[PDB]
Amino acid sequence: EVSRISYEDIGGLSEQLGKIREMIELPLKHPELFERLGITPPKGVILYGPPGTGKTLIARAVANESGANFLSINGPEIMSKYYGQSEQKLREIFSKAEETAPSIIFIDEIDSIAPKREEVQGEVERRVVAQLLTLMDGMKERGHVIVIGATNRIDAIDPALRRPGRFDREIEIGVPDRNGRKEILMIHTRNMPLGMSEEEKNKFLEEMADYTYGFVGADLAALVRESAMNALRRYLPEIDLDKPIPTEILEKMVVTEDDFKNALKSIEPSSLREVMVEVPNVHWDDIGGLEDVKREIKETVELPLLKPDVFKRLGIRPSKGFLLYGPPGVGKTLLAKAVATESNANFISIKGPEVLSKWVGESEKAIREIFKKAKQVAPAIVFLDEIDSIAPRRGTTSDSGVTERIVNQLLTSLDGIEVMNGVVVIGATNRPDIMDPALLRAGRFDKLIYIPPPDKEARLSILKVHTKNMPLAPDVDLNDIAQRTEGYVGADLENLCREAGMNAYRENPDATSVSQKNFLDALKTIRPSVDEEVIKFYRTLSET
Amino acid sequence: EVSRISYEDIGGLSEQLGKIREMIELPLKHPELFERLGITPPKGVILYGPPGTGKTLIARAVANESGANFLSINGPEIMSKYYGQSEQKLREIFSKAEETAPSIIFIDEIDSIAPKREEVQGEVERRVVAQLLTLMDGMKERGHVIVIGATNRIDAIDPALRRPGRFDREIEIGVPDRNGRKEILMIHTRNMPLGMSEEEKNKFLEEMADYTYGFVGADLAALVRESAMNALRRYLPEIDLDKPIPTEILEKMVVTEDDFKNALKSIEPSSLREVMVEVPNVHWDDIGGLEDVKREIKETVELPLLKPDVFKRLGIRPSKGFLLYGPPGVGKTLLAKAVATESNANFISIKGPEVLSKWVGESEKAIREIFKKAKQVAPAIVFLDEIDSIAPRRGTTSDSGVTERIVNQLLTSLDGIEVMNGVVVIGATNRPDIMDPALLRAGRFDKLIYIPPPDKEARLSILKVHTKNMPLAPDVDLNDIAQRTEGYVGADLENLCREAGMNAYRENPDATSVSQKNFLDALKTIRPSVDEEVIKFYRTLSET
Ligand SMILES: Nc1ncnc2c1ncn2[C@@H]1O[C@H](COP(=O)(O)OP(=O)(O)OP(=O)(O)O)[C@@H](O)[C@H]1O
Ligand SMILES: Nc1ncnc2c1ncn2[C@@H]1O[C@H](COP(=O)(O)OP(=O)(O)OP(=O)(O)O)[C@@H](O)[C@H]1O
Ligand SMILES: Nc1ncnc2c1ncn2[C@@H]1O[C@H](COP(=O)(O)OP(=O)(O)OP(=O)(O)O)[C@@H](O)[C@H]1O
Ligand SMILES: Nc1ncnc2c1ncn2[C@@H]1O[C@H](COP(=O)(O)OP(=O)(O)OP(=O)(O)O)[C@@H](O)[C@H]1O
Repeated sequence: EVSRISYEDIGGLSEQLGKIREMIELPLKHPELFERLGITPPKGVILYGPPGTGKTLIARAVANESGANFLSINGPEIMSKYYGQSEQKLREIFSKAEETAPSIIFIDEIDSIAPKREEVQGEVERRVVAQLLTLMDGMKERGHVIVIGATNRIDAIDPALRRPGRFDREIEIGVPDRNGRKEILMIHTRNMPLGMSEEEKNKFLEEMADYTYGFVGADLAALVRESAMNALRRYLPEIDLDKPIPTEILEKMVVTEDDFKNALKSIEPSSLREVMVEVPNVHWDDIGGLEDVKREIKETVELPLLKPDVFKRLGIRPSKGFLLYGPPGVGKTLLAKAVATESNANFISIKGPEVLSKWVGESEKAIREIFKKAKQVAPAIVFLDEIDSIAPRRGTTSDSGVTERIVNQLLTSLDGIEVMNGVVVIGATNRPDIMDPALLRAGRFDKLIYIPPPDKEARLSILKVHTKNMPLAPDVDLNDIAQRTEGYVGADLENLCREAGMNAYRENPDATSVSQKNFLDALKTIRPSVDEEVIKFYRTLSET
Repeated sequence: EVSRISYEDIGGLSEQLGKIREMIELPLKHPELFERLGITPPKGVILYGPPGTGKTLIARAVANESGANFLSINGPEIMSKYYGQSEQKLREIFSKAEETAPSIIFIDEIDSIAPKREEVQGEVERRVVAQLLTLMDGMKERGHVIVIGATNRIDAIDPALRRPGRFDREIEIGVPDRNGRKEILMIHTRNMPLGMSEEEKNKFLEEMADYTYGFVGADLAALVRESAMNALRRYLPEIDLDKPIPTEILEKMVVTEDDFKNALKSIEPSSLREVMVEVPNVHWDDIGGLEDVKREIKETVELPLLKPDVFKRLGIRPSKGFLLYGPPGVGKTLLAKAVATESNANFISIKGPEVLSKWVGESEKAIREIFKKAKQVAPAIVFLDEIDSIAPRRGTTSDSGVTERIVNQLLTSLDGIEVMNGVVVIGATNRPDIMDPALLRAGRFDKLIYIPPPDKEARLSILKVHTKNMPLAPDVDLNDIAQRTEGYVGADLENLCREAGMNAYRENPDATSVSQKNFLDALKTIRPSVDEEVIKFYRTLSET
């Protein structure tokens, strides 16, 4: 096969891939670079990534990069052969490296040499562990030998291998970026046939990933397979005549971009349970009213990250974040995404149901992992929704998960975040009081920004922005409903415009421009979720 | 390699290193010192330290210290070789020592000979255990043989090895001191090239560690590696032309001190979860008002530790400590650090969220470990913040962690501390009543010092101290806001001066001197967190 694993295969790993390649090649082409400054390159390296992220693929490309002799050793077969000859085999590879040195010691998907740090007492497991530690020991500075590895679990590997002088440098490659997803799906398109250069399809492939925040590379490379198999069904019967494929019609059946759109289903993506990063596309234009908060909230979040220097000339402490509180449906979930979306900085999404929900929850650490993933990805703004559920007051809930896993965990995490650090915490919840008052302590959350319900005058703006996609009638006027009622939120009016469609649809089977009457009947169909009684609740709850 | 492991490599271990060296060398150069007085030096010794603290390194230096024949035996490879030949190998080393005696029996990172005290029943594990106990047994008084070892877990080693006559003396080296951190980072600078003697950089290196309380030595030695790798990236492309390094530009690329500042990130320090020691730099000048409390609190803490003798001439019992209670934001967290910071005595920091939070919390022992780390490090003052969370009243919380791990544990710990002992307990919490009244029993906490909210007259001082770093306007006067409102704490005014910057920034894009109006608009932006209603709460809560 003239075509072999090369860089162009990998995609979206450019920063990580670049660093790994640089370490190997700079050390590999010649030691003189590291030989002169700093220690020789660390022999062992661990590539920690979610499964099916391409780690296995990375090593081959690395091997082709400097031309060093390729070797690949796998945990599944490391101990494959019968016990007592396993150890001999492990030693043999190390012996093998010097002959072709400079060479690359290559093994992947290794849970076998270190099945568990302290849990497994098996001798076959133990013997290999020992030899490995020693081979690491048997490795010498002169040798152009590089050791590599990947694993599903970061800490699943032995802790001891962690001390430096063995596995000193580790780089973990995560899910590919939205633009990175294209590279993966783009390359496989080469074999994939579309009939034309189809830069639009390329642009189509661009959006193909955008249909979801992202997935694992492996599954993505499998997604393209779905289209082939699936799309092949339509043209498959015509060939049932005989076994040999007719040359009359040969490769004139091409997978249509719609095939993928039909292929995305049934492929059961989202095999990754790891913390994810997502950037929403919402824009302030989608935000009606609230000119004051947006203008101030923006300068609050944007200033520290975008203009840190000008913020230091004053000297006041930078903000660790702020919390949002108001009537349900004021758009908290929508606002945060806006500021986060507007800012280039990476975004992170946290859900109160999901935090208990996302993992076993036996350990609420996921949250402690959030900042770690957030800190590394900084500058970024972390978002926590329904922080109350996540951090209910301590007395109310008799559970380990509520207090032990998170509320206690939460105070510690906030201190860790730093102003220089590009991390920022934006909370939103229905009832501020429900959450532990401990979070309102000075320095944990600087200010509490209340979101007032949409004003009738603001209603005039809130309505157009949402119905812009909706076809409207020439006679129907939006401001009418605004002047009618002062009690409706944005969330209720959300469904309000929603129900209007049903009303307009109910009269006429085929869709037509909505009518003012279509709002009135629906206007009384859903009453305001916010009365003058609750407004006082927050007005008083604004102090605590 | 002419350069080999020597004392100068180690740093910050001077007391511990000195003691170990003395034990080996005094015994090693000649027995006559110990031979005449006291028993011969204990053959076995265990060096207990957090991982990556340099323990491994210590043995080599010790070996070079008296010139005794070096031998190093490691747990990873102790049992490395196939079972049934492992035991023979262990015996062989002991046999080996006499030939070159005086010699040093040297093995490190040993969990293998004693994988677990009672948990592991493996024969290979057991056989070695037995031989080890016996070799300890086979060791004889005449022999100039010294046995050493390190482990992550102190009690992880077998309990039996603990009885004297085997492993009698143990010294554990912890995290290096702030000044000690310099030694580590300083020595590696030798290979590290800066272009000049750069005593400033040395002073720069001085502060390099001060950016954080501290870390593990190993990681620190790795930190310098980050700069090399990271800093090498800027000058790395220019060499892409060919593999051989051009002699035209040779070592004219030097790591800049800013590189480290850029290197500190991404290095994921703080791999140590052990109890830590930190000394804050706060000074009373940073403390506005409260002339009475500081003057009295100082004489309360300082007197016993600094002037114990003059305190004994009276004869009254010394103080085990005292508790602080007052409105949130009165500066409790700030005051304690001040007195602790002012005093040379080492400081310890305890957080209520963190204590549940810091470890699994299944065992609240960490706290019992606190004093142990505190007692050994005395004279020092232990600090517990939000003692309520840590020690809520027993009836309110239905949890094992709250009562079993700590409140019950707490009473026992206090008795252990002694007046001669330089340990002192300074508590602070929002609500004294919330904590178990059991802590107010006589002798546990002598007095309860209430911190009154900042007085308007004191406000005049509180404001300047905080804004000293802030550029101010010639017309703007500080006392104005003081005479306006009697209800603001220090913590709220904290943000108050904070929000002022935003106000001043909001008008003018580039930062300029603040204006009186900038305070007024913000003055009403945040109302006092303490009204005349809460003051009565503490006024009455002052009795219990
Ligand atoms: N960024 C990427 N670039 C190219 N291929 C990728 C990428 N990520 C995943 N893959 C795909 O993964 C498949 C090979 O298996 P994979 O890469 O999953 O092994 P690995 O990720 O190294 O180890 P594991 O399979 O255990 O995760 C290839 O078909 C390859 O196209
Ligand atoms: N300023 C606004 N501009 C446009 N739409 C808004 C605005 N505020 C709220 N909405 C509407 O509210 C709907 C959902 O908001 P949501 O209820 O998620 O906010 P929230 O109630 O603060 O968050 P949560 O529901 O998680 O408590 C959106 O569909 C949006 O149309
Ligand atoms: N105080 C110190 N002085 C000099 N080097 C140190 C110190 N603390 C840690 N190190 C570094 O540790 C590295 C060697 O490994 P290390 O010292 O961590 O082994 P160990 O601490 O004896 O055992 P473990 O690695 O299991 O903790 C060396 O690069 C050394 O510079
Ligand atoms: N005497 C003082 N001088 C200067 N600043 C003070 C003083 N008292 C309080 N402060 C201000 O209070 C802020 C934080 O104090 P903090 O709220 O931590 O004290 P506390 O409320 O007693 O402790 P905790 O918040 O843990 O209950 C500091 O930034 C400081 O500026």
